[PDB]
Amino acid sequence: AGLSFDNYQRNNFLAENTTIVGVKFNNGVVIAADTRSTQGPIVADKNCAKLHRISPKIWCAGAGTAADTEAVTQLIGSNIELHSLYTSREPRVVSALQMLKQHLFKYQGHIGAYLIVAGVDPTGSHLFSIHAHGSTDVGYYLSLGSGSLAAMAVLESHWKQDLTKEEAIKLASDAIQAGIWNDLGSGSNVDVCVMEIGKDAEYLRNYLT
Amino acid sequence: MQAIADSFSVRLVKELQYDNEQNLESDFVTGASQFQRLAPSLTVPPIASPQQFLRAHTDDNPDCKIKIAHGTTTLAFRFQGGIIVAVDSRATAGNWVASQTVKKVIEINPFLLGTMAGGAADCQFWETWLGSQCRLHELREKERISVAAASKILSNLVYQYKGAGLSMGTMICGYTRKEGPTIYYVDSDGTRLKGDIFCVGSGQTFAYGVNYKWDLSVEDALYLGKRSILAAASVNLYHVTEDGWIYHGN
Amino acid sequence: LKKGEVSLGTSIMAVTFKDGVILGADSRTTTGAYIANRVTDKLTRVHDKIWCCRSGSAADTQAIADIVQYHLELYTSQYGTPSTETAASVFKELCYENKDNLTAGIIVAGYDDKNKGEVYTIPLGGSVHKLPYAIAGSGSTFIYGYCDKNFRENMSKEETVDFIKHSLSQAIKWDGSSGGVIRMVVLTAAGVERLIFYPDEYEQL
Amino acid sequence: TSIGTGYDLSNSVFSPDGRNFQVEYAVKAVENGTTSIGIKCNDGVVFAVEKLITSKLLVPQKNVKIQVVDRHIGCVYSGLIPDGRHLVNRGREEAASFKKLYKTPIPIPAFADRLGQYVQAHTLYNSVRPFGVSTIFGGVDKNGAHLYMLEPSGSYWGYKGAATGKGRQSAKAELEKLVDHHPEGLSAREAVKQAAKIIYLAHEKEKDFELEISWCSLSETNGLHKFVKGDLLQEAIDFAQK
Amino acid sequence: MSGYDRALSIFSPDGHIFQVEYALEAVKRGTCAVGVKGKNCVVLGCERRSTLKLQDTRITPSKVSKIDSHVVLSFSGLNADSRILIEKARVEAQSHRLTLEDPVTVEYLTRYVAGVQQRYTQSGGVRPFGVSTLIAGFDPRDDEPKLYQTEPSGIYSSWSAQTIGRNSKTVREFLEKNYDRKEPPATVEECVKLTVRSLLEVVQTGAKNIEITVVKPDSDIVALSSEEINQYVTQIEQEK
Amino acid sequence: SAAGYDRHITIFSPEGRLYQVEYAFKATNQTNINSLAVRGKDCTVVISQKKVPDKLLDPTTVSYIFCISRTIGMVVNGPIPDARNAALRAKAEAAEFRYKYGYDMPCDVLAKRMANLSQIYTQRAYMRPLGVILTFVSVDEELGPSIYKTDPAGYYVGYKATATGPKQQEITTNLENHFKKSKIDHINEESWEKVVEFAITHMIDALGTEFSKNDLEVGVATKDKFFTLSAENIEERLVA
Amino acid sequence: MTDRYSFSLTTFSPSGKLGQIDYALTAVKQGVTSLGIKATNGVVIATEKKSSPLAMSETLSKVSLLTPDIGAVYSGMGPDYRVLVDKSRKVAHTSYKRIYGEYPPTKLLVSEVAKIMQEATQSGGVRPFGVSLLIAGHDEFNGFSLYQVDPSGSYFPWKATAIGKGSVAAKTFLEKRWNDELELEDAIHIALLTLKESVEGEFNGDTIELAIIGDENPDLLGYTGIPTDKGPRFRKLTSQEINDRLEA
Amino acid sequence: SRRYDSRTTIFSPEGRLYQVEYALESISHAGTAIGIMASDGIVLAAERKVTSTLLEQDTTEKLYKLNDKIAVAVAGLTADAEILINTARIHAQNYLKTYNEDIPVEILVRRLSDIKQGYTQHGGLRPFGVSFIYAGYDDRYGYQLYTSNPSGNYTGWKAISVGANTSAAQTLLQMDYKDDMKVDDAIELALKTLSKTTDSSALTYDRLEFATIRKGEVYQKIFKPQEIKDILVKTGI
Amino acid sequence: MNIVPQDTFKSQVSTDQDKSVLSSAVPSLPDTLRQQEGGAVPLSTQLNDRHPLESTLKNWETTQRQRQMEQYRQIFGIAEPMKRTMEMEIVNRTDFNPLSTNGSIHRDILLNKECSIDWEDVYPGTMVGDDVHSKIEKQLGI
Repeated sequence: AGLSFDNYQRNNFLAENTTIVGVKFNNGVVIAADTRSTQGPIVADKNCAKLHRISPKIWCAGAGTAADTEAVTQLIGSNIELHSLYTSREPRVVSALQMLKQHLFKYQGHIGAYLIVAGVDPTGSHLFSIHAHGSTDVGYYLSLGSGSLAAMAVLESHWKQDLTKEEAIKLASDAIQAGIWNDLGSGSNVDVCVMEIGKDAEYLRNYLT
Repeated sequence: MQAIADSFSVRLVKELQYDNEQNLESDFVTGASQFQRLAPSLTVPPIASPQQFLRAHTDDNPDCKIKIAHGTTTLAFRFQGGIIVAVDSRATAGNWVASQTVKKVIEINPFLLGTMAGGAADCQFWETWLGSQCRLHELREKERISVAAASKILSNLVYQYKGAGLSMGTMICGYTRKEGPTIYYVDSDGTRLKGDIFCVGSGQTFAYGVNYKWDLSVEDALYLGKRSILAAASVNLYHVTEDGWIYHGN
Repeated sequence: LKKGEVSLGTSIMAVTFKDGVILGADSRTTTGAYIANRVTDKLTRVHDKIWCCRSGSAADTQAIADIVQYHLELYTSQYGTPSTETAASVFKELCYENKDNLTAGIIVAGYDDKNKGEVYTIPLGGSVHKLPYAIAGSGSTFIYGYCDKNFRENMSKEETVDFIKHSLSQAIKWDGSSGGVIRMVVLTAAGVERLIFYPDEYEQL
Repeated sequence: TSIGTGYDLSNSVFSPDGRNFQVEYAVKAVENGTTSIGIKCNDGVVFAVEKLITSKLLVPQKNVKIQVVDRHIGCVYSGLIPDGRHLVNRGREEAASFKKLYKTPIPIPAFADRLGQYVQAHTLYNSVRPFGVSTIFGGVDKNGAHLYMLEPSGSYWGYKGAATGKGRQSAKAELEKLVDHHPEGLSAREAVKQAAKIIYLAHEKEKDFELEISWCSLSETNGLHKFVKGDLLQEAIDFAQK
Repeated sequence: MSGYDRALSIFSPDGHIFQVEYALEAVKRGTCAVGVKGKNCVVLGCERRSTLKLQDTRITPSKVSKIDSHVVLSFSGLNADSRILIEKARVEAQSHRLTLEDPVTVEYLTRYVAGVQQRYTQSGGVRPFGVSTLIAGFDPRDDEPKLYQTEPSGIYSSWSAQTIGRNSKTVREFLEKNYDRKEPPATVEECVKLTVRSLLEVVQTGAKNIEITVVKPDSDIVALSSEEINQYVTQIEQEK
Repeated sequence: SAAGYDRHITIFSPEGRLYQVEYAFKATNQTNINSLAVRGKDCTVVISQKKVPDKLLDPTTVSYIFCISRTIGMVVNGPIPDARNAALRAKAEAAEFRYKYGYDMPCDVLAKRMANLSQIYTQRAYMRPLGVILTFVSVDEELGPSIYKTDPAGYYVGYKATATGPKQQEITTNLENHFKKSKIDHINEESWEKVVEFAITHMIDALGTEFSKNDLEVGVATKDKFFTLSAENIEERLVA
Repeated sequence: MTDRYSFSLTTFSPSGKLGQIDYALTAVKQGVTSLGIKATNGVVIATEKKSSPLAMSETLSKVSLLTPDIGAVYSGMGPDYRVLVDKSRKVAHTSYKRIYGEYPPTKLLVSEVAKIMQEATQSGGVRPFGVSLLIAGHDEFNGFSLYQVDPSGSYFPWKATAIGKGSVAAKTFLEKRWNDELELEDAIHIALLTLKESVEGEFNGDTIELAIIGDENPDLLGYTGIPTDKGPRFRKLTSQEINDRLEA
Repeated sequence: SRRYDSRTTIFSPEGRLYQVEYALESISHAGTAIGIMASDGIVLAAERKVTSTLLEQDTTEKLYKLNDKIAVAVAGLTADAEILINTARIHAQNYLKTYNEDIPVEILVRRLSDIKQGYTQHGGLRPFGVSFIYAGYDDRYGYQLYTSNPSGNYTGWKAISVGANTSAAQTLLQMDYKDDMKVDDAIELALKTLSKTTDSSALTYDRLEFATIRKGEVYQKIFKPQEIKDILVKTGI
Repeated sequence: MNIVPQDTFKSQVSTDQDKSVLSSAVPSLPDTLRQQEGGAVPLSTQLNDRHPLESTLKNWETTQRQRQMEQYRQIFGIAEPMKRTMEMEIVNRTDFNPLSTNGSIHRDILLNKECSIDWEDVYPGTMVGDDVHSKIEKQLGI
């Protein structure tokens, strides 16, 4: 049961012979990403959706092993949906964080998924970073990927406590744009998702083209 | 239910590792069941690479090295009168004095003989175990076991441990009514080869000059085996017939 | 210890004083030379007046702290408020029994009506030591002398605050893995008090 | 009805009235045991046991009918001897585990709850039977003196004075009288004298009987469980006789 | 009975296990099977219930099953349990051939089947096989016929001629009157004729309800067709 | 009478009933004790009758009200051993929920969890149901004041107010009359002391008897903590 | 070693009937009535929320969403239904959602629930479940569907059906009131009429539970931005809507 | 008999197994199913136990496809039959995966019969209360018709019936069946046998399930209600 | 109080360690035909070249459960782990479905996994000896 270890020895014998940002604003959170998907130096896809939905108001974006990121996100989404049905309550970002942290710690870093998770729940707005080995951290603004340094520079340039929705969207878009221009891993478009307290989540595909 | 309570009722025994039945048996705490196993229990280091551990710690000052069997020439062949087994009986010398003659041929039972090569301890231990298995089989079936069955038992046994570190090469020789005379060669790699003439050890090419015919008399066969061993080079001779093995000495 | 794992290059202090205990730390988390988070909160609460700081692997220490908090909730459901010694014992058992697979070090600061403020240190390996004050982290090595020259028993709250502020300011000054703001928790019979000091304040000491 | 026909041949079965008859039969077994009493004084506990006179072949110092669970906990039981020994062993194990874990002697209520949970767990499945013993235990902790009585059903309570065995009714009447006549409280030595008197009254008997008295008092034994020595035991016996 | 017959692990006051007897009673309701060994062959005969008008006969399983190229097996009792026993016997034969390079002997296979049947009587949560078996053949590199009988309790025996199943007492009496151990049938034809005549004592319709199988040394197993059995029946009737 | 194997285990009777469950329900009234639970604007109050006729008992050790977590309190109707068993199970469940999901367990979720365990007991042959009725109260951070009840049948449901015991019908009728008069589902008070006094008065009116400070136990749940009042607090509340 | 097994709790009678299944059916027949009606553009599922007057009706719901397009109701023993609903919700994800990326069609989830219920009759440790389920759903390639599942694990599709205490009269009414051209609103009205004859006490929106499988509901999705993301088709009518339909 | 019929693993003093006999008796309460094998195909027919017009007749209670070559008719408990049908489908796919060939009919029948026999030898298990009529084609024997019952025994047939009216249906089939029959004649014979043996006044289309295994390769055809109506009109029923 | 599983390596080996597949001809040797592993798999090869995470994953849930039981023993007493283990044993013992591999609902309720999914749930998964009777023999120990 579970993930299989068959053909491990056989594979050994045969061998022997992206910019993601999250920004908090006064009434919610925003997550943004680029749309370039590459297989080595070759651009495989110029319009790839990297923003994934754990739950209707909890979204995430990942880096590392793409299959691991997708699989872990989907498994946690299924667990979150079942838990919400069981408790008859809106899912909380803290619960998804706990599930992700314990699942990643169980595999001792062998599941290569690094995540930014943003969400809104009845307790408020939340933004978290999740490492492959199981460590998690909280922050007001986060960056991830090969273009994370340029995006973080932009975020450190123009971030403040009193940010409106429009200012937060513009700041996230500018950070993704900087990662697009200055990093070979990014470059095509900007996808945004805005989660505001008391309202539905707004998914803007190709906000900047 | 009270057994569960005892399992959850309390440290010292856990540190002694005596909460496990195998540890108690190995140290003869609860009795002598350790000396009552038809299949012996072999200890391995509880690590990820037991094989590398053993190979590193065996290939390195005092007399505590694993004894290696003689690489002396051994010959076995079959004829109408049975089987002739000849072993060059030159004895190596060390810091010891032998009480009597050292036998390089294991007498599995009054009807089966084996030849030592590689690890002396492996050959002796596993051929004694094979003799026990053959005795149990003959008691159960009320008939003498065929040579093929015993050789296959030994081959399966050594194959189950293939790659662990065992080193042995043996010739099982026997004369039964159904099969006639029969010789098999079994080594630690799992190979099991039926044959007519076997020459093993240094000088096997010279001893492979066996003048061989299926009409040789007993005396002619003994002389031929002695001469082959001398050409390879005293000689120890065994003549295996349907009634058992007979030791001549020469 | 694990390849490509987040480490804790912090500066941790815990000082016992006349009215209780104070736990202080910096707020810097780094990946090699890059600062991954400059406003991280390192003061972990495992019970209402039992707090800790962590060193070593971040994931291992977080898992251990979560298990300890769960254990203390179970204990509280039975016998009420646990003592600092009990929490330190649980931390020590978790660290020692898993020392071959997890890299973890914990400084525990607690207050209770019986013992009136205690500090325990569990370095790598899993041994436990009770001390009037404790320092830990990569930046602690630079303040071993200063603390030894400036600690007194039964100091007042303000004197303890000043001592911790000065020591952590020096640790931040000399250690590249330490920086940001200084965060402190004061545990006494009156309650729990949180304090923060900014670089423009402690850099002029 | 005291006999529930059709609902008393297996443990963990409810009768139409909601009763568990195997536990009640274990209570009946308890009620035929030797009389044992416990009295809670101002700052301690006193246990008293009536015992039958046995053969001279028994070693006098190796036959004690009052068990010590921990240095601060005393215990007596009425019913099946092996069940009492098993329960006392479990209590000693629980006390040792608690003291090892939390560096303090276990409080009496926590010990009582652990014993009660263990006893109650034996009324849940048909593969076991309820304990045939009622246990009177007690001691001194940081909160003061505590005396508890535990029944085969797993139910336990704290008591000012407790009694069990064949002569439970007379002993309970004497304990109620003692409580009524001492609203202020009672001291350890007065408790010893009254326990001797109550045991003598309850026994009043085939040929002869002996009396065992133990006590734990903060002022007398520094919060430790100790047997009553020769002088005090003789004084209590003389007071009970006259 | 008397309350002593509700479990396999209960001894009767006179020292009986009644459930074994009841399994034998179940065996007694099956069709008759006969085994007779001659000087150089073994013949197994079986009674077959009359086939229905609309019943397909091409793929209907035979009463005599080949465990191995040298060992055959017939049964009496519950038909469904016999399939499990036969499958286990075939697996064991192949396993022994793999482990020791040598095919099983008849006695070894009989002992294995008896061991399986004995094992299925050692638990209160399992039901014994209501089957009695006849195992026939020749040992490898040998020419001595072997015939064995196995019972639900796990007991096996060696017989020169034996019958099991419904009305087996009459066939056993006929065999006892018409069989001599010191002078067995010296030919296959004589053994087959004796087996057919024994089966005709309880078979109503006749030739179409008789199955005959012949085993010789060197792995020679033949299932006689309906024409040969009919010829034997006609010859027996003419000589009668 | 169950009249069959249902005298011991939980299987269907010919009428389609589970007699062991009904007998556990009957066992829930052994202690002959009544309990009441009401909701305020921002508090929940539970009051349990205490009967200590024996003079040798220590009253301070007699209680059927338990603290499950920081915010959840529980009242049990039935024998005290099963009550303590259920209390320990509920404490473990609440702590495990907090460890697994990162936030405090709500009262209704805990009630559902205990009800699922009771369903296990009703369906398994070798497990008996506990003969107790559980009432969990809290001030949930999403739902405000909350009362939920679970029974041996595995049924659980929430209440505006509740009463349990031999005299529960009269208390329930009085509560229904008061709620019909007020036309609200909760008590319109701002302090939990006033709610406690109202619940005491309601219990006194329903039972038709006067209560002293030692005859009752009171537990109060606020948004911060659940706590049990002592004798002095109840005596102060009585004077009004 | 007599504890390694437990004899079957469900056995055949000499007449050839499994007694425990029949008794579970009897327990189902003693439960509150629940009905289902299948229309051309939706399915209606209705039940009576029989209860104490001090119990909050909204806390306990006898209609449960299994998937965004599949809902269910029951007649019989509530706790068994709750356990089965939790299991069905989990199975919809374990067997289908994590494999094909889609929610299962109605018939396959019904089959999974039926298998779970059947396994309770081949057991020496548990007795069979005492509930009967009505499962309504919609799927792309089969349209709208309504199924009934019995305690034995047998299930059958229905145009309209009812279970519980008043099943026979409700079935007669549905037989006399069903046509192949019925609309969803007409089905809701017929369901209300059928439930009117069964409820003995107060018949309002606080004693009736109604759910529908109809068109997609974008307002219940919780997010916007993906045109191809269909909203849920399961919808539980509120008490106010039931009152409005009853008044009209 | 009451002292020897409470458990499946106990023999009676006469050597009988009462639980197995009761499981066999339970089959008589099921709807009738008939299988007829002609020279060029196999016909399976069955009668539903429908009592109301609210049942979805168009959308599968008696006829199932084990695979493209093998189908079954069911008489008995539906849920046990579904368990066994899923098991048989998995076994057939396993054989195809292992040998890269379609599984022979007899092997699948024997596997299912062994499972049902094993369910009569463990005290914690009750027998499956189902009977199967297997209709299949393989390259070894051609067209094949089998039956299996709760006891685990299976039999081969040319024409066979299971269910409520087995005796009368078998009598009619014996009086009417011929070896050289064709598929259409087999269809007519099955329909007439069902009509004669029915306890209802008329044999309408909504109370029937029909299936045919034939050749153009080998094709399985599960008849729709309209085709059932057309064949009923053609026959004259 | 373990977190990562420990003591996972085998300390002793023998040719008869797997009691369920022992050869009838030579009871000291395993039956390779009924093993159905391909026929060329000596036991020694299973002692080397294993993925280091396999043992951690295979024993993770048992380790967490044992830690929970130890915590209950420390805080509540012996009775609580005794009762949990008794309930789990009773549930697991009376479940015998030879045609299914899915766990029971009651087991998931006891394990607090009513609304939890892991990869073991998503991915739950011959010529000789894969029938009902082998499972009967293994269950009954005959």
